[PDB]
Amino acid sequence: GSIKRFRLKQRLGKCRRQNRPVPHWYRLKNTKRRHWRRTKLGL
Amino acid sequence: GRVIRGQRKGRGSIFKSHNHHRKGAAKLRHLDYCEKKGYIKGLVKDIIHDPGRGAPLAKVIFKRTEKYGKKEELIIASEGMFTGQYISCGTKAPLSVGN
Amino acid sequence: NKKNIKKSVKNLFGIECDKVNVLNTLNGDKKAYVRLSGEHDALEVANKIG
Amino acid sequence: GKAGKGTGSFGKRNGKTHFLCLRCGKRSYHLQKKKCASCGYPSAKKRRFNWSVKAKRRNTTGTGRCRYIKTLRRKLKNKFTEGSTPKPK
Amino acid sequence: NVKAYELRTLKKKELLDKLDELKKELSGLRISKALGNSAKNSKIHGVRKNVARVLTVYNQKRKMELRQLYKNKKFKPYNLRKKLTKNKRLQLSPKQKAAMTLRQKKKVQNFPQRKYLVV
RNA sequence: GAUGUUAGGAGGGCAAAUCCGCCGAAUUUAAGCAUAUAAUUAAGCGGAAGAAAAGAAAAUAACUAUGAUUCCUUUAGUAACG
RNA sequence: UGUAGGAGACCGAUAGCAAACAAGUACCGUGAGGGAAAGAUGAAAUAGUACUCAGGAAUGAGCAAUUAAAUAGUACCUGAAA
RNA sequence: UCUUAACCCACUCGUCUUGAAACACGGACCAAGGAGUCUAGCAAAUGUGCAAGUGUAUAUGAUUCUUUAAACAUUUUACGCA
RNA sequence: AUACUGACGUGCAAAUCGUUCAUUUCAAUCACGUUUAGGGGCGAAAGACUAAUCGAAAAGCCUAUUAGCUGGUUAUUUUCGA
RNA sequence: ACAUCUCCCUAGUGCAGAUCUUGGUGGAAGUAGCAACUAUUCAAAUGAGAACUUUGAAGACUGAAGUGGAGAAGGGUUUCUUGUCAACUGUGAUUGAACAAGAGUUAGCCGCUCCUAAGGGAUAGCUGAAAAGUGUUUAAAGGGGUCCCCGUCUCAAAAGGGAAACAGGUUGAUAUUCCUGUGCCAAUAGUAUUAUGAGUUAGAUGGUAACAUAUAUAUAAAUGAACUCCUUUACAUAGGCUUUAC
RNA sequence: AAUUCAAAAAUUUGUUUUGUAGCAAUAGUAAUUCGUAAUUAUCCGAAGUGGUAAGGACUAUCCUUGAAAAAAGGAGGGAACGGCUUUGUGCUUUGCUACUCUUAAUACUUGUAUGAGCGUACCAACAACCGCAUCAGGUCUCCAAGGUUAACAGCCUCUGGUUA
RNA sequence: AGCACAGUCUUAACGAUGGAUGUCUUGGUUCCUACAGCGAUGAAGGCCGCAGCAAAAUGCGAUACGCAAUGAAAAUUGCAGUGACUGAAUCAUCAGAAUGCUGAAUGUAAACUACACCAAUUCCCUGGGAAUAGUGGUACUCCUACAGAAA
Repeated sequence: GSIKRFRLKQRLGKCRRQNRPVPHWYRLKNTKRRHWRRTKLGL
Repeated sequence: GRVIRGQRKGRGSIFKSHNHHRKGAAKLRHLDYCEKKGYIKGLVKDIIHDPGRGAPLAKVIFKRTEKYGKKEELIIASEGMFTGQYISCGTKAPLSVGN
Repeated sequence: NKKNIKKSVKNLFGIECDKVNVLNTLNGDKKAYVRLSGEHDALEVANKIG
Repeated sequence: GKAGKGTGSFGKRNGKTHFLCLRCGKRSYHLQKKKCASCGYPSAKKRRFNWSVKAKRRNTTGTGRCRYIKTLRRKLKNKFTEGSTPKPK
Repeated sequence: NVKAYELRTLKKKELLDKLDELKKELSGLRISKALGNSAKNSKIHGVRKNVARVLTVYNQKRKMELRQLYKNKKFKPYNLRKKLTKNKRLQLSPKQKAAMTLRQKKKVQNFPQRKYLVV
């Protein structure tokens, strides 16, 4: 919707933040990854 | 079997009375000294309809017997009574319609 | 909250604030638009802070 | 007709009947009667049962952070007197 | 970069002033980071750990000062009393637990259990 | 008996393997099933401890008598119930 | 049971704790809940594929090249059958 | 050894079934997994020790204490069965 | 949702498509909020409906329930054999 | 790393089958099939490569009961710019709701926020082993006046009630929200000054009446307690008629 | 309305001139030039149809009569009532006349004396939802152009959208 | 620069496909031994955070992949930085100090960062000077004490 409650909005942001792929320099020293369309957050 | 149709009607779920537009209960002016020892005269200000029953309800005003000013009750209306009629209540009240 | 930002900005920089608008971003950070008063002119003060 | 019990009727789903739940974080706070399926929320008690072994193991002590219990461990073995320090170098 | 023991001697005003100064520096490092600069990005870690050290010294100093004020008195604030277990706190004092009725005391005094040997 | 943001304190919840109170089935067995059986079990609900409960004779014996409680070995698949 | 030790005529990755791996995770369910798969280069990657040639690019080839071994090339042990 | 030939012979296995090559059922293929066990109590058989006895129970005792959570030991009416 | 027993019927869909058709100011339709829960609810009553689940919902446990019945039930040689 | 046949202890010990389990794999097979929704063509650009990327030109369709604007539930960064093509985008694909890198959501006035309704959850009791079931049923219970008077608490509307905002402009992506203009609404403490008008030498006038009257930078100001009595808030359906706006 | 002139009262009626009534043209839009931002010119005289929406006044219908409060307002009532100075115990008697209201501004003290927090992207299905998915399914509300016409039907057209 | 029919079937060698087999094993397992309760002094649990470059897992809590102190003790490194010549870098120990919002959750609430009421509150300086709308308190039941109200 247009509207949200603040906890819900913050959580949606948290999930979005969680998605972000593994940092490229780290690999020089993933398996779990939300994709929006076919894999709903549900919460 | 299962619970029969008659039994279900009682059980306090959906079959509760259709409250919403009812105007409040019809019950006479409660007993006191002023009525018991005499008469009190009141004013019928209005006759109003009721979604539950065929009889109309009668809006009756008294003036309070121990405090200043007017207090309103709801009496059930006798036939042939009218708005602006004086209604009298009590031991000494005269035999006349709607007293 | 807006009041705290306005006080804070005046303490931290030479800025005086005409109106402060705020919003909560998706990322979890607050974004405050602080509209400057004509008491000073933003460009120099901005240049000094960065 | 065209609202039919299978696919037509599945289309008509709108409005979750559970939300987040403060005490569980598991999306099972039933909105209409204000109550959590997975903890009973306004009730004080947790809402365990002995029938669900699986439910107990997926939310028992030691699954979580253990923010005070962890710190207390080792204390028994050391048995230091309270508020004391080791003597300086 | 600075180390705890050098801090511990210092007056409280000076200690607080130093903390405020480090905070301002830390803010400056962040402002640099927010801009396109990369150059001093490593230095912020040092400053922050130093900030933490300064805070630890001041809080500890206050705690000692507060305990020193609330010597004796039988009525410290709850926080400064023992942080032993709830089960321990509820429990009897050993002195109380030990104590015994006078006749029992008389009995123990008269007939103590004793050490003895045999042929 | 009320009343008090009066002064000092306490209880609530989590955790259960062992532990203590309740409350309480049925699948089952009987080649069916109704009493019995499953079982003073499972589920339900309350409460503790490093162990708990029990405990200092309104006991057993019928002997040359024993002698708080618990547990083991046993009596014993017996007396007995059905 | 929780936690810490010690063990074994126990299992050996389709087994054994469901779970040797970022497992009560991913994933599914309105929900109570249900609930996985997936270990192995080499002695050493502080040996992880330089260089040339053909390619738009993937890639390929080499008179070129790490290794004892690359038909060990990151699908990395062995490598059966269909 | 394998390979085709050639003469002669030769029906889908498993399966329940009086009687299956069956117009009975199960089997597309392959790989790995995959089913008469363990305890209790009883019996006979047979082995083994002792023999009107037998078993050393629980337990105690030991310069027994990696193995050993086993072995060893048991002052001239305990109990089982006989 | 009547008829075409039309299209599709390894669908465009675990009930869809075309044409035909019934319904439109009221015993009218919709939204959202709200109420009632499993031998229970609800039913202008079909044993209908209660999230693709209904002559007794869904979930887990008692529970590896139970089955005089079906299927399966794994190397060789040798001897006697219903 | 492996044996043990010298002897012998020990076992989750030997498979073709269980519509077995699990994992893999064929013939069927380059087949069934990729059929709704009127339909596309020419030239140019980009690029390794264009029937389905972009641009122009045609031809067409949707046809204000719209594939147009807005919005609700649900989704949740899907938005935008810049990259860009491992996989996906059931044909192709330089496209893209995919992937990568950054970026974006600004309110006293629009909402929520406040009120109560169908109702919910609690307090007093009382039951009940408890869990719970009930909601004033034996209440010393929450507020208002200044010792008197009212009197369950609390949640329940993003479409009921409801203090106040509009126009133009502006960005890659927001705007009744930013910018410019213009307003409006709500607060606006005590004390002292000032200025604004009233009334007074403790409360104005007019009007026969229905009723009217403060135009001060501002219509500010027209004594009033307890206690009362109203009203607005605030309401169905049908049918026509009429007025204004677009 | 302001203004003008003519006829008035110790401040009116008649006639003229203005202003898109202020907001308002500086803002929009269609044009027109010159730089390569700047100017100029335009922006208004009559009327009909009745498609929408609101209102008004109503009439009829009902064995159906069509929420509540928060909040606000009005009235009845008549409690309370100069200021300053002062003897005596808020009260009493003496002496004096600029006082009581009320907006707005200002200054000073009083915690820092004006506007809290939260929502605001985008889709809303044609690919962003649900239906195991880019699924011919299902999913709430407002806006409603021209011709034909009883017609918000059906046919074709403009705005806008598309040519998948 | 010639020759082979094709298909179908079978055979062998060399391959693909696949992950069985064998070999491992920082895991499981069972038994034995040992201790063994946390909480209004705010737990378990959940959220929300926190890194120079940082997603999860891990760790930790606005001092935030760690602070102090003690014992080891020279490096730590993917880049960047920071370090010795021993309270500096790294571990381990872990008692001091610190421990967001919640959650029994306890001021009223709850799909709310909504709402009360009473204290204004805090720091520095040796009795003063500064800050800040910030910070505390205020559940239900009970017990001992006390209080002023009633018989």
